[PDB]
Amino acid sequence: SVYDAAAQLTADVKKDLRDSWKVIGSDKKGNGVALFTTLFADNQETIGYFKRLGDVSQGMANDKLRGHSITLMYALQNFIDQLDNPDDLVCVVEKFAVNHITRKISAAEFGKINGPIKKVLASKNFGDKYANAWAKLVAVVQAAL
Amino acid sequence: SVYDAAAQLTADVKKDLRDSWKVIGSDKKGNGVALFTTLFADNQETIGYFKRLGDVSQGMANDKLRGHSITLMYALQNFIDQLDNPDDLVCVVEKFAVNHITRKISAAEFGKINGPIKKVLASKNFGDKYANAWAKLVAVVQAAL
Ligand code: HEM
Ligand code: HEM
Repeated sequence: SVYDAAAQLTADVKKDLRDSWKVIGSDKKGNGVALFTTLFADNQETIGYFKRLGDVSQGMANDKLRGHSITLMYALQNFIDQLDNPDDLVCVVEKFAVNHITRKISAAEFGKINGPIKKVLASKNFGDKYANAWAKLVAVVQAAL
Repeated sequence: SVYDAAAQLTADVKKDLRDSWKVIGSDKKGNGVALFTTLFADNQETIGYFKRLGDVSQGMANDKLRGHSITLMYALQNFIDQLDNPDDLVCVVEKFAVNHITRKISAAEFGKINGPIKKVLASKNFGDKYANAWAKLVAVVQAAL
């Protein structure tokens, strides 16, 4: 359950999420676009869900892709800001899941974002410890799908 | 059309938006719920779009309503952060409009949020000067609906 998954966010996991977000969230446009372009590069099968975005290979030059990428980063900002209160984190995650459930995005499908997150983290000198912390946060969302 | 509306965001307007957001955005849960519940209080008919939230009369205690209210504030955070780059502001506004267009929310309907914003600003001692600046930001979104 989402309530059980949220309880897995221990003290050090929360701390590692904040420390890495301080850097990653500093450039939402740049890191947001890097995150999603990596998703399409490593998992081309997911491109089908983004027909509305057009030619995603254009990257930053694609206004729709840039708009989506910047916006995605504010969902992550929301999650990080709610780490202090489990009740608020859960209600924001459930709210976030609504549209993804309607698009038939499964937990397994959503989990494909872990790879891209690990790579972006590594590009900023944040290793496995941080990738694992982020996988824990992603797992809270997966529990809601 | 959206670019034209964005042109109304003059230097002075952006300054008032940033200055008032420094306060309003410091308590996203509190002010987001105040904003949302005021919308329902002044325009009861808007509740028709929120059947999924359940018993909205519960206010803050309603987890779904609270989740939506907090999340709403990050869309505004996004807009405020993109004020200095029209190209980015426009793409984030158009991205934001997609789901609202699908919900058949007209520009006129969306404009009903102006009253609630004026009241929330006033509760923090921000006068008409600030309410007018916010109405101009809302107008950018209206141009995309
Ligand atoms: C860290 C992970 C992710 C975050 C933070 C995220 C965030 C968002 C946000 C904020 C929106 C806009 C609001 C909405 O329409 O729900 C959105 C839209 C969307 N997301 Fe997610 N998402 C993530 C991963 C994914 C994945 C892995 C898929 C599918 C494989 C997915 C598919 C979609 C689609 C198709 C849209 C609509 C795009 C459009 O037409 O503009 N998302 N997502
Ligand atoms: C400045 C004001 C507003 C902001 C910043 C805002 C923001 C948001 C955000 C970020 C979402 C989640 C993503 C999505 O599904 O699109 C959302 C959902 C929604 N918004 Fe807007 N919105 C605003 C005003 C309105 C108004 C005036 C209406 C209708 C009278 C409206 C109706 C909806 C509905 C029905 C949902 C889905 C709620 C749910 O089932 O969870 N929004 N809005």
